[PDB]
Amino acid sequence: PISPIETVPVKLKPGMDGPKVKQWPLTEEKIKALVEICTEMEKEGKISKIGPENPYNTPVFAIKKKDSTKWRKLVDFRELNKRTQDFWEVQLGIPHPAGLKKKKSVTVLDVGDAYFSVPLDEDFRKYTAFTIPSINNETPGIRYQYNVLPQGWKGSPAIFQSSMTKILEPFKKQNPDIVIYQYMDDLYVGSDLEIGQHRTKIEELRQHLLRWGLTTPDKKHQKEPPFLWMGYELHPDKWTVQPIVLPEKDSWTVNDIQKLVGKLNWASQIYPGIKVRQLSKLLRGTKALTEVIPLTEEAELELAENREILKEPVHGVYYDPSKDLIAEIQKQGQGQWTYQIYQEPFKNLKTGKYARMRGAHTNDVKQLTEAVQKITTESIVIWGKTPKFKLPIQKETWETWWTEYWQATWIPEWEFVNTPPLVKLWY
Amino acid sequence: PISPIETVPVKLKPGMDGPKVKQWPLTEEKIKALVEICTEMEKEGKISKIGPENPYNTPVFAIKKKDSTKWRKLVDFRELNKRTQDFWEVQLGIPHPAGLKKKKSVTVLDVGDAYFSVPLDEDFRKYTAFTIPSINNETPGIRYQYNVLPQGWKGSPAIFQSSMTKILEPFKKQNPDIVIYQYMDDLYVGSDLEIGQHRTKIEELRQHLLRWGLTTPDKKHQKEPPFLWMGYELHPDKWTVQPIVLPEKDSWTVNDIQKLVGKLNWASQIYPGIKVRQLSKLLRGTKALTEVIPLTEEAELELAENREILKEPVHGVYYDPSKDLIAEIQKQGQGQWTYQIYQEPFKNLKTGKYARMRGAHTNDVKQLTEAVQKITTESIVIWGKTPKFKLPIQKETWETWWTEYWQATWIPEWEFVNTPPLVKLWYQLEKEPIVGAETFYVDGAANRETKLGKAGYVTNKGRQKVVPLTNTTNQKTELQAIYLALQDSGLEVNIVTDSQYALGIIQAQPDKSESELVNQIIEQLIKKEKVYLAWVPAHKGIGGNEQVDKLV
Ligand SMILES: N#Cc1ccc(NC(=S)NC(=N)Cc2c(Cl)cccc2Cl)cc1
Ligand SMILES: [Mg+2]
Repeated sequence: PISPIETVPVKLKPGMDGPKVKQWPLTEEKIKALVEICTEMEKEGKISKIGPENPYNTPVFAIKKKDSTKWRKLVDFRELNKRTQDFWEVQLGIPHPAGLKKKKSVTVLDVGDAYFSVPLDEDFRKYTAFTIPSINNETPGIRYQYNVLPQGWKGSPAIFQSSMTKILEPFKKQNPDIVIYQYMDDLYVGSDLEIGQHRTKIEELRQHLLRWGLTTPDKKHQKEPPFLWMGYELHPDKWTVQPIVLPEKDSWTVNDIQKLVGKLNWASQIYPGIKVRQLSKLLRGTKALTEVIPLTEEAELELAENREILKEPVHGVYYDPSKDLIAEIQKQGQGQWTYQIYQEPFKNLKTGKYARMRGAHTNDVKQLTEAVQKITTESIVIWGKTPKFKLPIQKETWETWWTEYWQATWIPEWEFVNTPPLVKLWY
Repeated sequence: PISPIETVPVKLKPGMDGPKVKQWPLTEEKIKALVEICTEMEKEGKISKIGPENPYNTPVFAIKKKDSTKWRKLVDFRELNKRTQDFWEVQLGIPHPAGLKKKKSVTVLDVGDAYFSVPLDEDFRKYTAFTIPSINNETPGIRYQYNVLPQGWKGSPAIFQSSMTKILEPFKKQNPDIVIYQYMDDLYVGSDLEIGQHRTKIEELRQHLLRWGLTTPDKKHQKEPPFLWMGYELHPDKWTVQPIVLPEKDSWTVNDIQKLVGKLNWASQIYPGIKVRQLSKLLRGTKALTEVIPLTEEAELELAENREILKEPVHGVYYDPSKDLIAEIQKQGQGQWTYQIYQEPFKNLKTGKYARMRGAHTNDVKQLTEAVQKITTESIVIWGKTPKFKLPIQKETWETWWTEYWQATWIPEWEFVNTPPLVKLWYQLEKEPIVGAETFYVDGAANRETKLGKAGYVTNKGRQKVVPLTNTTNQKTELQAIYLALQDSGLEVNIVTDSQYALGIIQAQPDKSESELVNQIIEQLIKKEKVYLAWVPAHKGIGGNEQVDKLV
């Protein structure tokens, strides 16, 4: 702002060169947006213009955080990160409270705004270079380099750490039990209070950061409810299991049994303790598909005990901070999108699901984009780190739309997969 | 001469120091031929002499391949460029014309030897040191250093165009109506002010430019609509491709079939319906730069139709920012889909094709999307917005597939067009088993080595069969069976396969395939009334699948 700070030297990994990722092409809506936002930042000295000596380059999109109040810049520093924040995952690494996932409620407010004060280490700037495209490349992109810890970049936080924990102490006093996880751009306050009270703690907190320096646009509504007044409140209590619905309707046919013998014979990897031969012996004959069959010996029992190990979660499933978190989401049916967040095939960590409205924006590429931002937060909150998604979506379709319904300040990592086969009907 | 211009600071790649290559004391003829050139340079300020104390050296050459007036000195910077930091590659993005906007008066100024006036970091000049020799061990050599942008250096097309852009900025803010664009050595300036009213600004442009060392001759200059750029033909309102000639022979070799196929895509930018499947299905081989590749029957027919097309020349219209873009897809049948982008019906902005180069099985609906997609992505790049589609498909055909297709897609708004072929689900499988319909417990294993198999079935109705197969894979049989069952059964049938391959295939509902059998198992689906497929894992699932797995 107006009171210089001793910048914090920043070293890209030895042998690692700044990023040179190419700028995704934008709508002109998105440019005009960013084009304005930037000029702004530029006046504020927030960030400046560079030259051809800087060959580095990281992506920048534009989305809407509020509703449509007005656009917001979102630099996809996913790269500069791997080439930084990974080694700046320790050097100045922010810890993760493994209890936060338990508070009665977790409100989520950002602070990305704070970073915008601490000058960035002169030598490192060049790597945060980001470039506003032009429509049809009819002009040389406008080139900007940051002069303050930009936001998306996972090291603006770590540098700002010290400063936060300092602004956030005179509140940790008052309200002990409140947990505060700052992951990148946003703070995660979590408390076991009757809503209204917690909600207060938050506003009571926000008002804190606020009378100190930070500002939190967290003004969610404004004394007015017309059936849409959302302020990020999660509830890590219901983060739970088990909806693998084995049919029940007591009238099974050769066809009904058939499918069963399969889904059961499927989970033999995620569950090696399930037999089926005895129920498959029920099929042993070449009977019609719409004929009803009868419950056999161990089979009738086998449906019980094999519907029983189907209640006791797979053991051996422990988070491995070494490995990565993968999360494959799968189109289920209208509105519902089942998912899983494993680290090593068939050892699933969480297996929720999700849904959205038909009439109102009934869309896949929207649901998914939300089922991610949601699936993601389960993570940020649970294991304090965004996953990598095996997105059942055409690389280029997603490539085009996500930015839209995308609310978040972060971009996870993702990839696109050919076809889930015998998995949409199971979990 | 040189400029007052601020000099972009350059640094050589980490640690690496300056080049120290030597000149092979060449034709003492050319020698004094450089000595005169160099001297006209040091005077123009372009370079300078320096005490041999700490410099390096780059090979210095003098030449004139030519059959003209003089000699040109050419410094080989290879081993310097191998030591210079990298720069911001900006020609990396090329503006596609189909998104350019009409423009009245367009001019281009020659800047080519302008970089010679743009200073060079006064601290990266030592590395441009070169040594022009003397008669023969006559002088240590006339020794100079570059003061501006060496004509070879890596960081030159960059630093120049940087510097340039900067210089023009103000002139571009006091003429916010006109527009300037550069291209290596070509600066083009296009505007609206009548060519006359245009000339002044270009002169003012020239006067602005000269106010910064950048000079600009008008003689043997350029204005030649058509403008040959990036392999285009640019007129102040229309646009098109380089003269596209399709060589003809009776003997083809990859080296030529490629230049043929590629050149055939480039034309697709504006030439309607151009195909390329059949033609490049050939170059679909091993690295033979001269393998004698004999055009097959389709290649011919296809190359033929590309002529019928390419023959008749075509034009390209521009984009009106104030008029929604439209785009239509036509299906050519062989996974070949052609499109064209319009704002106004009897002329184009740009056209295009899309073919499912992918794996082994696809779909006209699926493809229609990929195409719908391929297009969307292009618009965003060119015009900065997505187009309003008009596609050969019905809301009912679409919505069904996406609602029953495991992958998640999203097609912007789209208006239907009865223009056949009509994209439409050629069939659907039962979600539930048909009651009363004979069940075909099917299968067909094969010997991986013996390349010999069997494929038959066994019905509840007690009806069996086992046809023999020679020259077959296993998946080939797991599909023979199916086809086989479908074959001896009523307009209603329930099929049981142990083949997830066969299933994962059928379930995708391919309307066509690269297989001789999947295209047959398809036209039997097309004919049936009620078909429901079922999956029972091979071995374990030897339930009813038992009797079926034994015979074979
Ligand atoms: N001939 C020609 C010609 C055709 C179209 C346009 N229209 C536009 S919007 N382009 C420009 N602003 C500038 C421009 C480009 Cl992109 C490429 C070559 C030359 C020039 Cl001047 C400019 C020139
Ligand atoms: Mg079998």
